[PDB]
Amino acid sequence: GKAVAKEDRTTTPYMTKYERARILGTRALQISMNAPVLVDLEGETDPLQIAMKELAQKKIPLLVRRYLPDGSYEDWSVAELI
Amino acid sequence: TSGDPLRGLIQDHVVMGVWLTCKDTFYTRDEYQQLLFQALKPDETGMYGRIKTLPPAIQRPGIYWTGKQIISSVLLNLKPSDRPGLNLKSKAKVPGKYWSPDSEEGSVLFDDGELLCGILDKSSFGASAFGLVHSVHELYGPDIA
Amino acid sequence: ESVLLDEIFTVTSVDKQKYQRVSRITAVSGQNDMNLTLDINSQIYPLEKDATFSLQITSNLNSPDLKEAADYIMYGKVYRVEEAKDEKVSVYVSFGGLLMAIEGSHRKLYRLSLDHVYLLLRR
Amino acid sequence: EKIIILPGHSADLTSVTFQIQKEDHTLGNSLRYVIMKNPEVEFCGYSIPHPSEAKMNFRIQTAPSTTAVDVLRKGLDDLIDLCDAVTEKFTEQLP
Amino acid sequence: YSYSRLINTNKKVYRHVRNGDMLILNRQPTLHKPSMMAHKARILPGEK
Repeated sequence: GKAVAKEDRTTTPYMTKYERARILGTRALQISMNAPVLVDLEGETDPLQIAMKELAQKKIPLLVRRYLPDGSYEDWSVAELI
Repeated sequence: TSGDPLRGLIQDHVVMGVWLTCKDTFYTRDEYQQLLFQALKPDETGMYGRIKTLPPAIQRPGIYWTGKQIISSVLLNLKPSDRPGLNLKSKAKVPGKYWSPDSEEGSVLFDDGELLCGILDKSSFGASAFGLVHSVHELYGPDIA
Repeated sequence: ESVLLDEIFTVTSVDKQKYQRVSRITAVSGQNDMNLTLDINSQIYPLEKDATFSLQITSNLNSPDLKEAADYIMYGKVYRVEEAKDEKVSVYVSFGGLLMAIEGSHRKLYRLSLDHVYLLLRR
Repeated sequence: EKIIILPGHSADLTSVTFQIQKEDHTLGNSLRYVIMKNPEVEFCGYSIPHPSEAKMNFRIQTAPSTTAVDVLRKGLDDLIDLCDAVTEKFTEQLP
Repeated sequence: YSYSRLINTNKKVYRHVRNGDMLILNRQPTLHKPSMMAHKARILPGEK
């Protein structure tokens, strides 16, 4: 296997309609299990919409691994996606 | 299967659309405000503080808001923070000759988000593309459509 | 002063087609080089054939002219301005549905823009 | 909890939405009618969330001169005066 | 036993649906994908 280097990355810089849903889902689960919230709350209660508030400001961990059909994969920071 | 949209209003709403956007309609202040607030109902949905209106189409000898102004008013209250108004030109379902010989209604034209001429019917909002609601879906994103 | 028209008009035909309320009237006047066809609320401001006008489209309605003159006031955007067939312009003013189309020879119809209007019709 | 102020009220308390409990159009429409008779109001239109429950969303926005709660109070007083005028004329009619 | 994530877990309350929970709707036969959607629930009183 290979971990494609940061200099040359051929995948789409857009946060695909799917990576957004799963990033928000897993961040919501994490925050639901007593994880650190990286952004000031204004009184919102649902352990998910907090993740929406995090993603609106791009203050979220959890880089994603995009698995190309070769078997290789890219490592994209969620700050790095568009 | 095809781009043609599938959601959209049905029988009663669209007949009352032909009857509301028609140009022989007129409202006093009370009916305008009341009908608008029935349409918006912000509190159950949220996100908005105070409802804003238009000036009246006619002002003397009695002040009267017209129907197309109610449609423009709804569009004005649902405009996002900073997106310029909608502007569009598209044929409507009720053919132009039914209203008059060389009638003007025919085809809805509306610039910067105010219904300038034309009436809304099954082609405008409903299971028909390139109308009002589909263009709102294109400009202002789905959750606003 | 922001007045954009002062022309006196005279009506020639009225209809009143499938509408109990507003009726389209055609009111060619001047030296026939001013072709105006608008709609009016024919329930609260009636007009017959050959009734005289005093039509002005202003920009801001702030003057004693509002109170003294302007027996009937509408309001609306002018959405299409064209110059066709000649040095002769045609303006289409919408009033929230009740349309209006005024054809004038690029003078006395110069100051027209694409903004709001405040039409004033006093008999 | 008869009357409460919904979470959409402006800080100046000028654009506020009372929610009258256990009422339907019977009072809503009448009070809206009387409130419109007030010059200093810009907007007044009532609704109903869902006919299953008895709650009436009200809504009153006014010019900065007078807040909205004073408008609602004056309007209710005027509607009471109207009811009293009607009952006086009615009672005086028949012996 | 000596596998210590039992201190990190939270106490899970099973809660009822409420006015924001997203609960799928469907209809058999579900031919094409717009036939199984997910609506927000609003909880009305009274009717069955």
